[PDB]
Amino acid sequence: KVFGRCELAAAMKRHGLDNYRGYSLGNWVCAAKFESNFNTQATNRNTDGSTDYGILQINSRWWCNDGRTPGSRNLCNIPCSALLSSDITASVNCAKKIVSDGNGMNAWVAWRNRCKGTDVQAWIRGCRL
Repeated sequence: KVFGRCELAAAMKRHGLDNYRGYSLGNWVCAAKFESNFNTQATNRNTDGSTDYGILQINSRWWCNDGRTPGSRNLCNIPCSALLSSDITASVNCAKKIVSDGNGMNAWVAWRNRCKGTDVQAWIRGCRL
């Protein structure tokens, strides 16, 4: 499924994101743009087996299992694939352990480089939320 910025935004609302662990919605929406492109299908393999699924690039060495990444410890106890379907439940409910485990949204190489410290509100602007 590609979400729309605005439509993304409400979505993730809809779901507990906003504030959650004290990230702003915005944090979440620019995050999830630059990581995924609004597109929940998008998959991403790095060099160590490992791959990266869904709007919010969860990896498969710790968060979800996908049947080819051997290091795997299947910390949100969900298969990869779940990740990519055109409802965020997953992800977001998966996202929720990554973002509370220690590192915040820094655990996301992209927020950090492109969203951390910018005015992430300008994501949500124009949104009915």
